[PDB]
Amino acid sequence: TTIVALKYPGGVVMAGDRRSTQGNMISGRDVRKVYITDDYTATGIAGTAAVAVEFARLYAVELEHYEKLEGVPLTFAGKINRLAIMVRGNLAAAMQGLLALPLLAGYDIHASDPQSAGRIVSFDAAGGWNIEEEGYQAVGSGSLFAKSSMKKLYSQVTDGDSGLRVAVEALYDAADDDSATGGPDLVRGIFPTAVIIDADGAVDVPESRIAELARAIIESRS
Amino acid sequence: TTIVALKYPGGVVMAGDRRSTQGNMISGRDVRKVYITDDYTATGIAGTAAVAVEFARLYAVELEHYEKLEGVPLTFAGKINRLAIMVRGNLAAAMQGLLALPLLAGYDIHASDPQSAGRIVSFDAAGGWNIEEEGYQAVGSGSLFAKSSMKKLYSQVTDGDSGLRVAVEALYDAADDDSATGGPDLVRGIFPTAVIIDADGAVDVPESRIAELARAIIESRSG
Amino acid sequence: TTIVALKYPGGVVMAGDRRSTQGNMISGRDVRKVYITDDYTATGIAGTAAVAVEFARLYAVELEHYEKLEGVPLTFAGKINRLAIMVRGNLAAAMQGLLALPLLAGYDIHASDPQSAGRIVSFDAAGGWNIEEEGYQAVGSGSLFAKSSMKKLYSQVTDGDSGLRVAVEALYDAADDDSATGGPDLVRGIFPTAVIIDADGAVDVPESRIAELARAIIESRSG
Amino acid sequence: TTIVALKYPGGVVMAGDRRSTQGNMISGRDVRKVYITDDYTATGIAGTAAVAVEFARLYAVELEHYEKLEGVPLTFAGKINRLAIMVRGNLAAAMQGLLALPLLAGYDIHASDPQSAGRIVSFDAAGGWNIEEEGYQAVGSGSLFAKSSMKKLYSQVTDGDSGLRVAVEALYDAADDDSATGGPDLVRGIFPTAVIIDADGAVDVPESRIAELARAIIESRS
Amino acid sequence: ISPEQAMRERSELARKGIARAKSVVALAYAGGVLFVAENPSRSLQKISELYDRVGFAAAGKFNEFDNLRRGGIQFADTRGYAYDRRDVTGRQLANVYAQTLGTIFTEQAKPYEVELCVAEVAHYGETKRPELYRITYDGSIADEPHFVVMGGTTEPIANALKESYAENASLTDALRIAVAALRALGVASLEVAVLDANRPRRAFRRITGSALQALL
Amino acid sequence: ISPEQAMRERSELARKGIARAKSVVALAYAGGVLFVAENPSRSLQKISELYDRVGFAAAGKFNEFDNLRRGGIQFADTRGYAYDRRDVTGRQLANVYAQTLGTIFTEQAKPYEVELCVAEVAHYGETKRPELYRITYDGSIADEPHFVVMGGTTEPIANALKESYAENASLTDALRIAVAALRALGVASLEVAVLDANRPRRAFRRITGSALQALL
Amino acid sequence: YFISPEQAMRERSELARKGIARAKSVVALAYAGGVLFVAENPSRSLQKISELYDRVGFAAAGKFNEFDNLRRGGIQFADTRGYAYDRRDVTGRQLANVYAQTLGTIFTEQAKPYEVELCVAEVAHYGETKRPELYRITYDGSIADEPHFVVMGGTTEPIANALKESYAENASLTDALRIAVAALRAGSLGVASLEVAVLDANRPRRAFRRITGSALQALL
Amino acid sequence: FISPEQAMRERSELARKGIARAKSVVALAYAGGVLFVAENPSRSLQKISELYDRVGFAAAGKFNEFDNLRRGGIQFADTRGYAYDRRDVTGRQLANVYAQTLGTIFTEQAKPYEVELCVAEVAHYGETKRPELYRITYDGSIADEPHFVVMGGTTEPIANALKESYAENASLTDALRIAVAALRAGVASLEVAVLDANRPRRAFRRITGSALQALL
Ligand SMILES: *C(=O)[C@]1([C@@H](O)[C@@H]2C=CCCC2)NC(=O)[C@H](CC)[C@]1(C)O
Ligand SMILES: *C(=O)[C@]1([C@@H](O)[C@@H]2C=CCCC2)NC(=O)[C@H](CC)[C@]1(C)O
Ligand SMILES: *C(=O)[C@]1([C@@H](O)[C@@H]2C=CCCC2)NC(=O)[C@H](CC)[C@]1(C)O
Ligand SMILES: *C(=O)[C@]1([C@@H](O)[C@@H]2C=CCCC2)NC(=O)[C@H](CC)[C@]1(C)O
Repeated sequence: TTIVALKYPGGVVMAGDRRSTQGNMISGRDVRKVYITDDYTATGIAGTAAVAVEFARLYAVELEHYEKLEGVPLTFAGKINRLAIMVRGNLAAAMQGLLALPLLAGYDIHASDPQSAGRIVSFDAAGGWNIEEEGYQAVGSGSLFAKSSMKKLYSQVTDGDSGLRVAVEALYDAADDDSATGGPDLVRGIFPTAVIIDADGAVDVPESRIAELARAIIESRS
Repeated sequence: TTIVALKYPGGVVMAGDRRSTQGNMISGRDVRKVYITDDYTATGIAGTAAVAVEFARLYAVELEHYEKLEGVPLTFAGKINRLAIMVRGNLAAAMQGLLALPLLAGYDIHASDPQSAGRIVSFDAAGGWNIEEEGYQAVGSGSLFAKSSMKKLYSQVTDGDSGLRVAVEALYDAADDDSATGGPDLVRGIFPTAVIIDADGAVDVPESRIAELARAIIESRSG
Repeated sequence: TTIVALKYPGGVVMAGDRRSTQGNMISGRDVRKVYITDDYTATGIAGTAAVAVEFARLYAVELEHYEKLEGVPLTFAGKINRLAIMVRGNLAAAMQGLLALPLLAGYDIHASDPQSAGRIVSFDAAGGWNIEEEGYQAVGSGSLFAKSSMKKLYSQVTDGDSGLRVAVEALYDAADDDSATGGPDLVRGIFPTAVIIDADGAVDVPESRIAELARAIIESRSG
Repeated sequence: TTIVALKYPGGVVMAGDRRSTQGNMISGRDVRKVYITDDYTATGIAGTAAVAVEFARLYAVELEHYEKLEGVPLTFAGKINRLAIMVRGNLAAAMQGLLALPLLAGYDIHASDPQSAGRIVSFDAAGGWNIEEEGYQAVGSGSLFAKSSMKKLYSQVTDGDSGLRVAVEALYDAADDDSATGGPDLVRGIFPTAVIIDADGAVDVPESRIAELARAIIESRS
Repeated sequence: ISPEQAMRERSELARKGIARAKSVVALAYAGGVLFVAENPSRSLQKISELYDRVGFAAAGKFNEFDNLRRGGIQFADTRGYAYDRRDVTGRQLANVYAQTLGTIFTEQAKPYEVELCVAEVAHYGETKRPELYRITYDGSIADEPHFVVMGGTTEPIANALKESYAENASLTDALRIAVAALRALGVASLEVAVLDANRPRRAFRRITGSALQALL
Repeated sequence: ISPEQAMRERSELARKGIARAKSVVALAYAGGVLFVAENPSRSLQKISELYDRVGFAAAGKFNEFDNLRRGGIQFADTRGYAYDRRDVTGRQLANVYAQTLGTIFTEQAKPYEVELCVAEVAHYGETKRPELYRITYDGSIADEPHFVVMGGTTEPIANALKESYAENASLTDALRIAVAALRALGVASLEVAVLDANRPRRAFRRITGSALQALL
Repeated sequence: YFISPEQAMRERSELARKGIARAKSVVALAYAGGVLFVAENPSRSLQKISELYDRVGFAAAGKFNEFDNLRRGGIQFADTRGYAYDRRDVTGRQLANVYAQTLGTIFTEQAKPYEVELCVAEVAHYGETKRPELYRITYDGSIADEPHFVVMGGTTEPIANALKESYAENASLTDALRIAVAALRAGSLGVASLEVAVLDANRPRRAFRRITGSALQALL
Repeated sequence: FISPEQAMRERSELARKGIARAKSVVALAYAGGVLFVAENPSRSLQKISELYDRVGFAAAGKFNEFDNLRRGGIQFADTRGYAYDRRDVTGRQLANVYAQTLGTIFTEQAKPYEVELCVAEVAHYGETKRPELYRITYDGSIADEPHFVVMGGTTEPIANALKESYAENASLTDALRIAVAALRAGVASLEVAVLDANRPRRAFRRITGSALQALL
């Protein structure tokens, strides 16, 4: 599994691969690992499928629950804390092999400077969180490959579209070196999913745009 | 054990073998592993017999319970979640060797496009679920042989009848390679059971229909 | 231990051996392992004696309890479910070695066809149950020997008496191959016990009938 | 990790490195490990990041909670006791690998002699505390190196600025010998953080001041 | 007040509430049992399925009998699961309602302003006369052989039926007889359902809209 | 304690406080459902989102109906999570408030001085008539087809609505009709919101400030 | 004796209305720099004005043991909320809402209702712009959004009107203090007899600030 | 529904009576700290006690009741000082706790406590601060007294007698005399103790026998 997130001027993009495995076997080819959790945030999760799906679903419910009860959404810091507490609550199960780690991406409507209101937050098994300030982050078995790729490509990110291209290429590099991360599948037409978030909110990136970028990366390396 | 499920234009079919074993011993030859759980869904279960049967029974009760209390049946997504929660509840027991894994097949009356309203959902021991998008799925010790067989035969599935025939042939291939999955028994006249679900609901496929398909498959491979 | 049960036209018969052991030592020669649990059912139990006996006693009380409270006996399916739940409740203890497995035989007064209203149900340690369709079943350390014997003799079963003879001979074959199962004891005059159940209810088979069958089996093989 | 604290005439200074790791991998370069917990105290934490952060956050809340309820802040001894109890409460978890150890620095407004009102307190996993009387202390994997360094440099501490210099140099020595402690990063412009506390309260030391001190130490050693 | 007064106080409180409510009738007919209630609402129901061959109908305060309806479904599903489906009966449900209302009437601050009817038809391909039970706000239970009337002013409706009640009446004849005795009224203002003894397992079946129209 | 006297006193105690409070109206219109309440406060609200297509409006003592509002959101979120979002309905929420108010009315020292309205509009791209339910202090529930009025003196506002009401009125026409029947007040004294059936998921939408200004 | 619920209601309300009238008065008013709290308070140890959270203040009139109880409960609620979510998620509206619900329950469920009247105020976050908010919660759980000032305890009428007339939006601290002390004085003094504090918008995090002794003197 | 206004009256009277009908106690600030003088003939049963380092306690009323509070206070204080620090315990905290406890007793227990308490605190060694005196009523009311406190029996006479003889910073002997006097308005019949601000840690100190006789 590989999920990446990176900041670009004015927003953030998060993208994830589509593979699920059971040992060496490829058990799924179209899993969606990145979720829009509220109007300004997306969550991508790696590790145990059952736990990750429940995290995303319960977390979205918790954010909207607060909003309906209090009349206003939680501050971005509050959203981070809720996700951290949820991860911490899974610690016992996680030590038993039910371990899932989320990656959070968001746009802070209350930030002073809009061009940099993008946020990326990572989490560890005990609920520790870290607001990433180097521009990008990744989780999953292919994360080191993705991060080393983004380290070299990040200077090319100047807007949402180039941010999306770098994210897709980082997932491409993860799949190239990690057998547990799925590459673009041209035969079946299945590609990584992505979510872009800017001042207008979080939106799913249409598959056709990703397919286009993936084909260009492949052409380029051929 | 092998339970298979596949989508065809307009519906879904689920079929299961009839064998039960205890170690190397064949202990049963007519076990039914596929249950109609409500008007539009069927559940097939592999693993521990005791947990398998209790899952199906309680699941059927739970679905109808909601329907009588609320006046309307659960949405298909709600049905999936209830089965997932029940599986998750058995996780501690599963780790102790009481593991059971269900395969859910259904027809979603509320889906926009009826030809593709068929649904196949698989579950892992932790309650994780996945709505299958590749057309078929299988669970049990013969599931890999069944799936590799359906991968080559699935293009022939153009409707509910060829879907049923393929399902039977996938079970046949599972039994051919997995000693824990039972093949058609011509001497005793016992064959895999199956359930078909379409817009008119879930129905048990008559044994005579399965027997014909099985005999035909056998004749073919004989030459 | 060996307990057998088989269906015959119009009913069912259940028989059990009389031996109890402690390791290699024969500790009992007249234990009764088959009980009439209600007017139409009998329970035979193998495994840990303390649990086996409690199961039979508590189960009979539970069946009659329902009957007195509700005015009508449980349906056969309900009787099966109650036994299964009782076995399931002993699972932890069973894992710790207090393992007991019952075999249930009955006649279903509500079945459509009377000639086949006989029922045989087996149970596993987790409470899983299976209504037997092959005509006979057996539990205990001599069960495989008994079943392989009934497999060859079952075609001779046409009524209650040929049914009883096959049951006694199956127990004789179990004792012949399993030192933990007791054979007919001609010196002390102790023989397997048996219950027959048909439309008129469950009745203990008189010892003198079993003695006569056992002696015939012995004489027959003596030459 | 390395966190150091030392007393100077009229106050106390506490400084921490910015590295976070996962095994041999450098997983963070800008972590902040020293927090102002109330107007006169700072806490620096080492160990499991999730626990360390929760300690710092929960502890600041507890101090202010008392103040609002009772109208007056806790005495310094009371502050020490509350931190100790919090650490003791984490002992079971600590035994399972979730160990966190805080270092407390403060200025006691009620001390008789102002020039020595500075306080440094260390804590062990069971909640045992010790008010240090030797002038400095450190916690974390680089603490022995830092302490041996301060042992030789401490006589140069005559005020806040030389105190801050010696603290930064002790952290430099800790990073020089302990791969788990981060040295000054001239390429990215990241330096240790520090808090100074005197009669006027606790204030964060500006990054530019620490950078000058670090560049001065580096030139000096080259 | 005195425990003697209490009971009449309560009893009155309940009788008033039920009297002040719409009416419902249940009657045995050739195909099983028919339920017809005066009900304007489209969402709030007074007739419901309880179990395979068991139906429920009530009159009175909605929040109170809906509560009892849920409790009944809970009891039935639990019983069926713990024993077998065929072990759940209309008599058991009536019995349970009797005991519950009896307890409410005696122990709860306010008695329930409701009147219930539990009905059961034979199992598929079986032969048995439908059963109808009425349970009142105080736990009293009665075995009715032909029909039951509850809610509002029953006298008029009761007699109206005591007169037109034809045994083995077809569905249409039964519907008419019922809608009539009730007036003593169309799809918009009525709720209709049957315990159809000819259904393989679930006998409860609602008759609405055009389908109901035709029958009217 | 005499059952009669108590049920009478409690009742008046609630009817009184409710009529004593500001008024609220909810009415079906072309785009879904419109909520308009007389509300001076800028912070304390009487209209709220409950779930995706379900809205809430109340009149009476604030602390009491806000309590109910929270309880409702709690119920809905828990239901949707335990089953699926699409399984939560306006009818279920109304049913729950009825059970809750009936329980309060009967078991609590003081009954709740509130009157609630639960509304639901169709799911995106679906077609279904809006649903409006009114739940009383006693726990009574009613299915209203066009509009609901609660709080203060309803008679005047009710009738005013009766003459004016138009099925399918546009938003502006509906707003006007409503603000009018209510007077029977500007953006600084009104709380306005709609369950917009055209919204993909969350239908609840507040109409305030300049935007509200325009419409009225 | 035994009474109807309606009578018991009026009785409780009176029982508490009496207790609040019988007590000293307090006023809170919005001013240029945030919110000002001024209460008639002889004691040096027992306080009627308190900080609740970063930008939220509390003031009460009535029976001390009862509103101090509520003050503590409020601080408990706020600290717990800020820790479970984020500091910036705690608001004056939330605190008022919680007090409304708590007093409502006390008024209804306890043998005696609380003889208290509370005011929760909130000012903008540092460098932010927002009109102060003032809420009044009464012994029965009723809550009201006041835009300019709040008066509680003793005979309010006189003090209320006195402010309706003197009160000026954007008054400086000194002008606001005077306006307040006079109005207050209308009821029935110096630093010894007054409790004064402000929620200061200018402060970066903790707004609550007590004004006492010489410093308070000077403002007079 | 029982009458609340009646109760407060009954209870309050019952308590006022018992306290009125009891021996008197006075506590007053003096040069060296605080002085406690109470009308007590009993050798063993005390009305004045140490609570914590610089905090003292004095009561009037039913012994078993205020002794219970004395023990509870010592408990609260010791627990607080251990959980935080000794210096963190204060007279204000203790008074506050007593106020809350009596308030709860007065409201929740069959009978209210017939007691009146005084908590006093003096400065820490070598520190300068005016002694503090608090009085807590049976109802749980609390008051900050600046010079002296009088409780038990008929206070009016003793109060005034004090209001005249009280001298800011009177020496111990002058304070004792002034007190014993205002009280009359014998060593065997008088209990005496002081919160001596000059003591390094424990301020509470009893003045009895010959020592007590000499100051007179
Ligand atoms: C990834 O973390 C991975 C995915 O199968 C899983 C599936 C769906 C969403 C959550 C992530 N989890 C695993 O256990 C695999 C093996 C290392 C996986 C492919 O990496
Ligand atoms: C199959 O999964 C299998 C079946 O015996 C069992 C029986 C009835 C319905 C549930 C599934 N389960 C087992 O444990 C066997 C082990 C080899 C089996 C044959 O695979
Ligand atoms: C049989 O299962 C056996 C019997 O001793 C026991 C006794 C009375 C009725 C229940 C069955 N159980 C054992 O543990 C023995 C050893 C293998 C036994 C003889 O088989
Ligand atoms: C330091 O103690 C260290 C830091 O990663 C950690 C992160 C943030 C603040 C608390 C301290 N903890 C560890 O486990 C690392 C490995 C030895 C670390 C770098 O020393």
